[PDB]
Amino acid sequence: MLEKFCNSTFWNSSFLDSPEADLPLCFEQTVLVWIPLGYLWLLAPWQLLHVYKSRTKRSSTTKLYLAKQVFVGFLLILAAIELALVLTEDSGQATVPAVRYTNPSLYLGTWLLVLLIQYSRQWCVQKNSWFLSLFWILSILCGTFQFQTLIRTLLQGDNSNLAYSCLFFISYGFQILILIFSAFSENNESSNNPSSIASFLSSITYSWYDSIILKGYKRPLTLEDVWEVDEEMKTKTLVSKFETHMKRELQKARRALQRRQEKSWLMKALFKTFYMVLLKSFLLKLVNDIFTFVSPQLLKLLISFASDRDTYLWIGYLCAILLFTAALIQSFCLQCYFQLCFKLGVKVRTAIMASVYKKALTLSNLARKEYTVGETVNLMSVDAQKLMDVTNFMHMLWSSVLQIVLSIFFLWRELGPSVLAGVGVMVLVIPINAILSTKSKTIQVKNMKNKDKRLKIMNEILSGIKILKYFAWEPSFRDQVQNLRKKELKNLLAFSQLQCVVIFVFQLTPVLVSVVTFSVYVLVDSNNILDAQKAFTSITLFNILRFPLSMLPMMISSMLQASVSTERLEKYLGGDDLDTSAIRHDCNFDKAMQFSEASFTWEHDSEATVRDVNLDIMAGQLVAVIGPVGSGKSSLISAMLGEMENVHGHITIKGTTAYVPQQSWIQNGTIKDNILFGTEFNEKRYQQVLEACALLPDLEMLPGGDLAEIGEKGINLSGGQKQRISLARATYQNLDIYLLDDPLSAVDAHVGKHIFNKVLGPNGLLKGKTRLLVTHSMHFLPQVDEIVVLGNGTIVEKGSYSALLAKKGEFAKNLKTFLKGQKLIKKEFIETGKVKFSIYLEYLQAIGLFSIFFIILAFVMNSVAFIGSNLWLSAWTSDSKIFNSTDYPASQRDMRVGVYGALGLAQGIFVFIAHFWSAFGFVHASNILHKQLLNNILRAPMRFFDTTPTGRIVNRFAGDISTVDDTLPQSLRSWITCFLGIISTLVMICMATPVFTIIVIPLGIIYVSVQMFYVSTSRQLRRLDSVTRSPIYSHFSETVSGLPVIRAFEHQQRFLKHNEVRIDTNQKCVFSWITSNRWLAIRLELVGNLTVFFSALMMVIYRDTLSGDTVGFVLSNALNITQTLNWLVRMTSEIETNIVAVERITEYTKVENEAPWVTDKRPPPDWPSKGKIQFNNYQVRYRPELDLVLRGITCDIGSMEKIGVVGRTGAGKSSLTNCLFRILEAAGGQIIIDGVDIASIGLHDLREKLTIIPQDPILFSGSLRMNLDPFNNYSDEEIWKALELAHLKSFVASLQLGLSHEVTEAGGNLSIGQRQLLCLGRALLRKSKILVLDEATAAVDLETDNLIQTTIQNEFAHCTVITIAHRLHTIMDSDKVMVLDNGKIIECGSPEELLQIPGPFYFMAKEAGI
Ligand SMILES: Nc1ncnc2c1ncn2[C@@H]1O[C@H](COP(=O)(O)OP(=O)(O)OP(=O)(O)O)[C@@H](O)[C@H]1O
Ligand SMILES: Nc1ncnc2c1ncn2[C@@H]1O[C@H](COP(=O)(O)OP(=O)(O)O)[C@@H](O)[C@H]1O
Ligand SMILES: [Mg+2]
Repeated sequence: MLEKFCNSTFWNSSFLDSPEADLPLCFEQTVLVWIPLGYLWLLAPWQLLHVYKSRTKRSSTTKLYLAKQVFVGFLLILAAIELALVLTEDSGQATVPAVRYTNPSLYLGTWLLVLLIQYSRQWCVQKNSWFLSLFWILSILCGTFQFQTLIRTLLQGDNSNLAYSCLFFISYGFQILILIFSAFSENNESSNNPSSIASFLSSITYSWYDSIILKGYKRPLTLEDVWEVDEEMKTKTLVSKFETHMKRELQKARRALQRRQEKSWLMKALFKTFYMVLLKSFLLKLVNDIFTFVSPQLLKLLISFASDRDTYLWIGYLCAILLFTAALIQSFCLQCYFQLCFKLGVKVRTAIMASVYKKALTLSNLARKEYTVGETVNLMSVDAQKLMDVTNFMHMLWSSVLQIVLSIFFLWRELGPSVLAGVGVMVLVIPINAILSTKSKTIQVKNMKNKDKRLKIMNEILSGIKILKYFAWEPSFRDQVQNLRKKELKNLLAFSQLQCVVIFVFQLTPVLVSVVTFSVYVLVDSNNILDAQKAFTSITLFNILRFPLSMLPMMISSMLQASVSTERLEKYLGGDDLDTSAIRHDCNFDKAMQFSEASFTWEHDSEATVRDVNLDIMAGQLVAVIGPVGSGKSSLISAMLGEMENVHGHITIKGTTAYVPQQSWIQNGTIKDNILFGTEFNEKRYQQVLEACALLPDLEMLPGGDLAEIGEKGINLSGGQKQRISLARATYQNLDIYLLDDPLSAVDAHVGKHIFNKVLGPNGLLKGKTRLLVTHSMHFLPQVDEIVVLGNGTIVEKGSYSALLAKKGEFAKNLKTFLKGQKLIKKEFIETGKVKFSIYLEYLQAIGLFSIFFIILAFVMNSVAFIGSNLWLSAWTSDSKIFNSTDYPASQRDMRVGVYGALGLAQGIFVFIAHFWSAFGFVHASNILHKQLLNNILRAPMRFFDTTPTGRIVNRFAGDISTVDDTLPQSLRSWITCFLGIISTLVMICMATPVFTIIVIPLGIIYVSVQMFYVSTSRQLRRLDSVTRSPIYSHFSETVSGLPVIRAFEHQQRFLKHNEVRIDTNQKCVFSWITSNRWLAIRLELVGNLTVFFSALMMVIYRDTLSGDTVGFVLSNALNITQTLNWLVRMTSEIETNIVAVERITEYTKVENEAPWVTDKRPPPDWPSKGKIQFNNYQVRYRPELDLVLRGITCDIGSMEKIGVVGRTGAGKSSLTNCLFRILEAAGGQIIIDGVDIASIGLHDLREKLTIIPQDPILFSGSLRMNLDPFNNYSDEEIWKALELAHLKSFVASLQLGLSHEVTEAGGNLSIGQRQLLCLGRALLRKSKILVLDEATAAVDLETDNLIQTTIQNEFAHCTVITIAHRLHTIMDSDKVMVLDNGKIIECGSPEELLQIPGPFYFMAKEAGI
């Protein structure tokens, strides 16, 4: 076409048929100089404009940058002179073909652009992008063909082409130099991470990750030695991006449901929000797949060259290079694809793991009755994680099937219509695989549903634990948690067995089709025999389809888990949120709040707890609502906050709100943080609140004073202390409306007077702010501006103090009845060196040592079958040479195929059995870990719980113990299979050759060397993964713990930031993991392809003698052992990582323990008979690193002596009771009860004969029956008697589903008043001779307090009672009274005597008001 262009031809095929074959010279300067050149022009404007569109800040002129420009500049002048040389020496009479014109001119106009693109590239963040960098490689490789041909003409004989030839070398020569300066070097001061700053050629070999790995080897990594993830995927960006799509999809589904009602969206949302990252991988999968069939063909071209002799070295060496470059690009394309999916995996496990938290804030109370802090954790940890694993294998759906057909395509060359039956079995898998899937999903959904029921009934155990220690309920809860565990393993095992059948069928399809296809070929059309060449020629790679079908069986397994996990996220994120419509949050209102005939019900179909409410409060007032227990006080406050759901009414409020919940909620951290609540610190106001609210005395004894770390849910403080913090927090915030729901019940009388006048009084801090109040004590009624007596959700009366008492009624009689050591939580201790081998042995011991032997036996006894199969082919391929077409019989040689078929099945069964003992072996093993950890974490001393947040423990039961169930058991199977793959392959070679197997020796070291170099960097990026995951659950529980407080101050936006930051601290340590895994594949596969290429060259250089099948035997095996070793160094680093999970689970199995529950010494059956209690200078210390909280207490209590104790807040009143139950060890002294030592006997020989009513009411989810008797050892008839005494029958009777009611977490259903009475109900059942009362009247009215008091002094006449109290009203009745301060008992005697003598009790008496 262009022969005239150069006075030559395109390509004379005669040239390429010679041994010393050369590409045509004109050909090169026509297309080989166009292909790279068309690259720039055809694409440069896009890149050139692309960067300028996103113009960034100016660029610092780097030292290296000029080197790039000047060298390219040389290419401009270099190409320039030759153009002049064309016209300077060949312009007159010299025939000048167009090539002499275009060759420099096009380059001259091209290199000029290179300057600009290389210049404009400065302003971009990435200094050496893919575009320019690929040009050099695409040019140098293409330009290489020119280099060689110039040598040939030049070397064989000098010519006149030095004018252009010599110059060309320099032009090409710099290109090599430019690449090194350009494609590799990277440097800049920005972004605090190489991830975004690395030359393209160095960003596909992950050379920029060398820094982390080298750090790991020299020392253990740390949370500060990993770079924060790039802004492309930062939780803030993801949530904002994902949400806008989720909202639209949710609406469409929401409007969709309207159609069905009057008579399935999540997976859509995720796809619609990740267009590119899915599409980009897809187009990057086909390229990988294409190169999957380039390599095998190249091997065939090599064998043909090897077997043949007349072939030229030209086709020989050239094939070897392509065997390297073709595979080399495959590694870059593949790994560049995996790291493009896992990113999508860790990028969808943050949208879900963040959206789940967000929805937790806005879920209506109705929905939260279903989910819990426990269930949502499972949704956050396991379900989200299972939704990240699918992305790894998400693309096998169509990639595999495409490979199958393409593999079939090659095989249909040999076979015609016979293969129709062959595909018949391959399609007979589809319905078999379908039925199992259906029977596999229904068994999966049961597992998750039963996994939640475990955490829910166990998260509550951790939250309320002191109860479990007080009453010996560990056996009961220890006996029903496993009962839920068994209900799961019975299901996980079944789901594991089904994974054996699916695995079995796929490992049997390839061999089954082989047998059937041959039979049909003989059945119908036997006119041709194929000369037995079907043995290996048609089956040389017929089994290549195994790898496709070897990754699938576990792939489908993952998709069922994802298909089920994503079904729950839908149910969660779809939960209806609370409605603020009924609460008209106006801004300009004459009054403060308007109740316009409102009526609110807790749940949809129920009687409203607020009925016909109609009330108005002026812009400044002090309203003090009052009434009987369970009358709607707290609900009315919650109604305004929007928690309740309105029916037939509306509410209006002007301004903001402040809330003080009845059940005080305290965050974790310093006191300052709790009071500040995130607002700017102001010293001036801070001192006012601390002084105004009686906190200074409380700050004295706390170790660190102000900065004294407070324990989750306020373990340190107790009652009065907690309430002061809650009250101060609202006062400091300085809002408009204050809603105080019983804020000062816990505190004593003297403090309460101080609190009211200074803080809430008419001249207090809240002088002008409106302030609703809910008081159970009639003390402050005279000072109230208005009162609202409400009973059963109705305003029975409403008037000022004087106005109400004027009318004779309940209120009139209501009054008449009245008249450094500061740090607790410590950082997780992460093992540094390496997983001690004792951990592996422990896990292996859990598995049956009988089973492991058989499991290994089956696999090794499997591989032998695999060895025989291939060995059979070798003994079968030789048949053709000895026999002939006519001499080969059929009746006697059908055994050859028969053996292969039967032998093929033997391998299929043999692996199936191995996978089966695995299920029993592993499931049982996972059972003995949980049964040990749970049986030990229920015996740790209270000390362990106080310091360790609930986040740590709950994590080891969802995040980790799940790994031992799903991931670790699977990996331990792959490793065994790979290892026996190595042994099988080595035996094959060993038989073939005596001592040439020694090739393994160098290769083994090269692989073992790198593996040992990399494990110590992936292991330390897995402990960090599970060590920075604990705070997520810790914080999440803290949020849901007290929700109403947050929504009262509208501080939601700040809380999002925390969880939005904690996740970013956990992504940083998991994204850096997957990259740390890709870096292994590249810098390992490169060693693989290099080994094959080195063998390939070695083969050709000795082609003269070495020849025959040996070339195929060595290349095929050299390309096989290098595969498994690659597939065995990754797996052996996968068990070495995942086994970290077992290390953490084993960590808590070895924590300290309390004294044995039951010891050899058994107290006499009727040990507690009288009630003697003797204290002998007892000393107590909460933690070893603290001073004696109780200092040398000595006292005695007579039999049946009604005894009470009084003292200042935090004077050991509560601690003294915690000593009887041996919750703390005897630091000094001793105690004897009924003449029996307490430290001598076991804990459960004691705590079953003592009763205590903790100040805090803790309840467990489920029916009231369990919360009153979890042992289930008590009849129902006696329960009613027990409840009746506690004056709780009336409320229970009203509940239609009374006895078998349902109780949410921590008794959310029941008011704090009812919880205390119910918690007192437990005490009635035991009827033990000893009964401790701990502020049981804090959350009860006076009349009800008398009623319960009446029983305790009437129906309990044969049991010593130690009543700890703050109010004195219920202490004069006690026979004796004790006064203790600073852990020192002061007074002891009857109330009358202490009053006669002036002293500490006397002033307490006078100040008490009596
Ligand atoms: N979160 C809840 N879910 C369902 N029912 C609830 C809830 N909170 C309270 N109730 C029901 O409302 C009634 C209690 O009313 P409310 O919670 O307003 O009492 P309260 O002011 O806390 O009482 P008290 O003064 O006795 O402490 C009882 O029927 C209780 O079962
Ligand atoms: N979880 C805890 N860990 C360590 N010390 C505690 C804890 N709880 C309370 N204390 C100590 O108890 C003392 C006050 O006694 P306390 O238990 O508050 O009696 P009461 O609760 O009846 O007021 C404080 O000095 C405090 O240091
Ligand atoms: Mg209440």
